[PDB]
Amino acid sequence: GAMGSMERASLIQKAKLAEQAERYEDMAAFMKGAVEKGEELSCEERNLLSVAYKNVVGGQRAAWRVLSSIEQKSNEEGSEEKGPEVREYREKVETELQGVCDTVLGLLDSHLIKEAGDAESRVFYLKMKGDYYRYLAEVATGDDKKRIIDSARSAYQEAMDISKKEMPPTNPIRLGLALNFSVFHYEIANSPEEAISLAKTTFDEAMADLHTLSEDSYKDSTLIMQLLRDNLTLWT
Amino acid sequence: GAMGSMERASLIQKAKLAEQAERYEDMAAFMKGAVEKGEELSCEERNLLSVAYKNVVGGQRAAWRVLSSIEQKSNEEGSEEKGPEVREYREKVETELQGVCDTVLGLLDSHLIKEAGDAESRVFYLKMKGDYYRYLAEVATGDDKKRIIDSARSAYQEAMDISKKEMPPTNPIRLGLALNFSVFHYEIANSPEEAISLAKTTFDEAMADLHTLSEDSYKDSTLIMQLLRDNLTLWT
Amino acid sequence: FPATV
Amino acid sequence: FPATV
Ligand SMILES: N=C(N)c1cc(-c2cccc(NC(=O)C3(Oc4ccc(Cl)cc4)CCCCC3)c2)cs1
Ligand SMILES: N=C(N)c1cc(-c2cccc(NC(=O)C3(Oc4ccc(Cl)cc4)CCCCC3)c2)cs1
Repeated sequence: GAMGSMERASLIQKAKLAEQAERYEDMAAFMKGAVEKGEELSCEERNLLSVAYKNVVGGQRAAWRVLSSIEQKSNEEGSEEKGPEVREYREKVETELQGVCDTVLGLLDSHLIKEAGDAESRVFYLKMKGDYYRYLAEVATGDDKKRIIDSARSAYQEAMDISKKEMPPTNPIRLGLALNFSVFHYEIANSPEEAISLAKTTFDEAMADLHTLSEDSYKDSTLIMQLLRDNLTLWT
Repeated sequence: GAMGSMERASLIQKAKLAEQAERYEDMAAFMKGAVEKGEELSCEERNLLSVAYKNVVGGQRAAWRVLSSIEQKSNEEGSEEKGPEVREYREKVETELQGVCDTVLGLLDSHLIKEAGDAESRVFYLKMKGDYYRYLAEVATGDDKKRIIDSARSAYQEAMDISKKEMPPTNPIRLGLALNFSVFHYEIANSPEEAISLAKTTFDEAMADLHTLSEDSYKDSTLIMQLLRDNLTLWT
Repeated sequence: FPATV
Repeated sequence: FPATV
């Protein structure tokens, strides 16, 4: 770890600076260094970690989709052979994406999840584990694709079970987990009905618990509820 | 060079793919590999090179500005000492920026400029040389700052002299060179009057030559003329 | 693409 | 910032 000589607090400070500068690769490297100090992460620190890698892998996914699209067109009936370059470069981006996912999954496995006992940390990390297996699933095509999908499903399911036992239905982590697990069902597991059912049930159970919330908590919960509705509108 | 084993044509193809994927660091690496094949660059290839590094260094400059701003505030009367981290991280981004500039300047010096005999290539490369010394000047503070400024000025001046002898006043390379040299005067050389004079004279000489152009050439020239006017509006 | 957080 | 190309 090239961050091994930097103070934990300095790594966290620099992650926040990197965020302000929209330097998300740096942000992720700083937060990886912080995780590798071995201490548990606070709520703010967990979100710094997730923001950083979400931005990095999000850009990789967008690039992969562009390149995969070009590659599919190059392979349709009527196309002029352009050689191996599109496939090679898509593979290059894909391998870098898989590397980032493996890095995040490695941090969760060593040893963030095993030390996470509170629902807010444990559900957060298991959601991340589902998310990064989901991103691996998006590009998977080999002997391992079903197993990658089942790893995502298993992580999401454990997170779901904890969240339903330990968090209110408006908890934004619970809502965001359900949002993403619903997308997993629709886009990865070829289970659009499960996706729609989960989004709708999550939305309705949250709606009924909004009356308990402060104005600030209401704003946080209704924001994610609107994303659930947005997806439901996309899918029906 | 890690691109030494890839075909020149494959590097150019992958640069275009990287552009479509908004992967500008990759784009720049591919075009550096193409330059290092040793052959002169075509017009399209020169613009691929410039687009790639402009995007990379543009992001670095934006980040540096954010961090420099935070650093200045941390040093005002009344601020709470936050330690060395802001300075350290600004220095990190600055050093990476200087590295990119040095890389581009190195490509121009080995050996793009010396083989560039046509006005369209030679003016293009000397403009780039002025631009990347200008970016070095933006972050310079040491014994070398005046010399960096004079290196930018000298490159721009040689490009200007060639462009006025060899290109029409509407040539978009000539216009873009004048635009950027004008910004050099305003922002680097503390010569706002020279900046304004150059922008105005360039705009007026171009206006008088538009009648010679096709519709497509007209669109290209008037686009850059509008940037000249935009700057003049900012400065007056 | 659908929304995720 | 001013425009450059
Ligand atoms: N960027 C930083 N510097 C910091 C961010 C935080 C922080 C702490 C708690 C919660 C959020 N919320 C979020 O980012 C959003 O909502 C989520 C995120 C993830 C999930 Cl699992 C569920 C909802 C993201 C999506 C839209 C609404 C907001 C951020 C502390 S510091
Ligand atoms: N991105 C690619 N794949 C390719 C780009 C080109 C290409 C070839 C000739 C010219 C331009 N023009 C430009 O990019 C712009 O105008 C310039 C640029 C630089 C200067 Cl010195 C002057 C004007 C940039 C700024 C706004 C108007 C357009 C592009 C071939 S391929």
